[PDB]
Amino acid sequence: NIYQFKNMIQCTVPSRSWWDFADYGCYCGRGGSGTPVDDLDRCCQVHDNCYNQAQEITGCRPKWKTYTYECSQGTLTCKGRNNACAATVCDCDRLAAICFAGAPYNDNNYNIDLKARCQ
Ligand SMILES: [Ca+2]
Repeated sequence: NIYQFKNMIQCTVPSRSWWDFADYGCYCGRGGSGTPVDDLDRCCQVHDNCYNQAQEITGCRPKWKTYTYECSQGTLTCKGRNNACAATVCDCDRLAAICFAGAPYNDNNYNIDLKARCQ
């Protein structure tokens, strides 16, 4: 679920408030269209697409599904007790968190005008 995703981000990117990823480019947070603005935005586009795939699983709701994961000593892991839905969502989140940690963050791409620039 989103709370756990937030914690993953805190796990992998301690040097930034998670809010910094909540409104970035065309895909980071609200927004699911247009040409990705940069590498970080591409991370979010992949995450968006990943959730769309997971929602094809019967009764699978990515924003709300609680999964089993662990964040310790610099390592993010999705546990083996997850059902198909939980495993899929946990992996979408994990890969995105890892993606965020390696992508440059450009302040000029925060809170851009989605209606005008993401067509
Ligand atoms: Ca999005």
